[PDB]
Amino acid sequence: LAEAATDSILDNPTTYTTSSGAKISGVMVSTANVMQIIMSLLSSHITKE
Amino acid sequence: LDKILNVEAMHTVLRALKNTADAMERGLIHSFLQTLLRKAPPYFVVQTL
Amino acid sequence: EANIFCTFDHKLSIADVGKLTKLVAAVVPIPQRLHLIKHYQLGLHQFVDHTRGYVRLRGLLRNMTLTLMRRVEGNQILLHVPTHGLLYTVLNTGPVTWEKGDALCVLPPLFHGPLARENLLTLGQWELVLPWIVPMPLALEINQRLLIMGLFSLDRSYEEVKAAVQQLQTITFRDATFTIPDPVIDQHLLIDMKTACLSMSMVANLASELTMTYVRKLALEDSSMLLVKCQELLMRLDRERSVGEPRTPARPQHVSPDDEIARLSALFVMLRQLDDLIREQVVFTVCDVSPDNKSATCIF
Amino acid sequence: GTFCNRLEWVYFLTSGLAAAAHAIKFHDLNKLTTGKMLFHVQVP
Amino acid sequence: MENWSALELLPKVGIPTDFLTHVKTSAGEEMFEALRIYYGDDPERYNIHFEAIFGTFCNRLEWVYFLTSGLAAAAHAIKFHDLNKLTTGKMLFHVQVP
Repeated sequence: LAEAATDSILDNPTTYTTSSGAKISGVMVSTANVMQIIMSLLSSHITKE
Repeated sequence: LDKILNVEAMHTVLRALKNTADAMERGLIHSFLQTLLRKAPPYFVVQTL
Repeated sequence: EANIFCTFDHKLSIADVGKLTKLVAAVVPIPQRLHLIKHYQLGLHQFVDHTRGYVRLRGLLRNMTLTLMRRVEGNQILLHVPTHGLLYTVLNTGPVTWEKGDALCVLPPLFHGPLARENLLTLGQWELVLPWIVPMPLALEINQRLLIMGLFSLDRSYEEVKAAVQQLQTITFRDATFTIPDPVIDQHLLIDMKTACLSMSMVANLASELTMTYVRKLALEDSSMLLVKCQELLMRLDRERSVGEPRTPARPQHVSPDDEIARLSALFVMLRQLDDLIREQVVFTVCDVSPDNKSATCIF
Repeated sequence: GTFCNRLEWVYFLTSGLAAAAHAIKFHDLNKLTTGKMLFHVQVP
Repeated sequence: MENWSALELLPKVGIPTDFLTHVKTSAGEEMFEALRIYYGDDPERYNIHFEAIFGTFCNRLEWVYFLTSGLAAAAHAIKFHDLNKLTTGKMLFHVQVP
């Protein structure tokens, strides 16, 4: 689902970078129920930063 | 060209001698393997014995 | 569009590219007028068929497209179609002399008589056969001669037409003798004979009554050498028509200038309709001829 | 809108496909007909 | 066939070529054995072809010997120069039983 979307034309690389130099490709959103299910499910690939 | 023919004669004699020695070595290995295999019983014979 | 790239499935050795590099500015036929073409349909080798009809090869060749051979470089050919109007150069191998002033046509090649059968390209079974480039009077001569061969030879046994065509197939044109290989009759040749008979029937019909008797008048007036031959021909045709004496002509009654204008204009229309069987349109108009008669510069 | 300015470039030797190749630049292929390598071998 | 490109391209030797008749008169009446005449500027000299013999490759055979192979581990390779003068080599063993 994530790599299916094409890129934007303009992308400021200074903006929306995290700590430790990691750069954001996109943002996804669900409701709280699906979010809690994913948080309990894929917690090894989740990081609060 | 006479020197070329002389060095070609020397090199075909040398190459034939080297190929003959290599064939002698391979034939010694082959004859030893034949004489080895002509007295080896199969596995089930010695495993039974 | 213009520059047409061809290829080869087989490799060329140094001999093959050597005999290809003397074929620059030679005209080759292409049936397709496409860009990425292949060498088996190049030339006439896919279309050549002995005992099939020379007139079939003639019609398909005059229907085929033409292009010029330039700049091989190894497994590439670079055919370039000549644009209409601009001066180009040509290089013919057909053993026929040329002229700085005449025009050209393109014909399927005949055997000259030495019978070389090597046009300096062969790939396995596949060979290259080049269409002969022929000056205009020889072109219309061979066209009219195959037309007489097709028109005469119907409903005749083999011996009389053989005695006709042993002297009819030979043409001596500017110290060069040519013979037609495959004169075999065609349904297309039958429709040429159909147009021929309808046109000569129409010029028989609407011709004036004075022109039907004009050569009798000039016979009674003047005696010239070509007139003597014409009187020989016409009186032999008359005695094959009628053993009676052909009467002298008197004052013609129906004299009318608009009548002659109308009937002779329709007559000229019908002679155009008959001549366009044999009169082929030109393909090359000579600007210059090389002194060894190998190459030329022609404006088309 | 704006132009399709996000174009990028690729090279041959940056690609690993050149590991299957032995790239050689030689300015006379148009004057070259064939390229042959002939091998001699005696058998043991 | 004589490649006239090799004549049109190689540097030649300057010679005051003097013969009594005209050039074309000697040419068309065939005093010589092979001619090559073009009346224009023939571009057939300009294109050159190769064959590109890149490399000739002999074989290097692997020089496998007896003692280089591990199969000689089961062998006890002795050299004995008078081998053709023997008939057979017998071996005797004497065992009394435990």
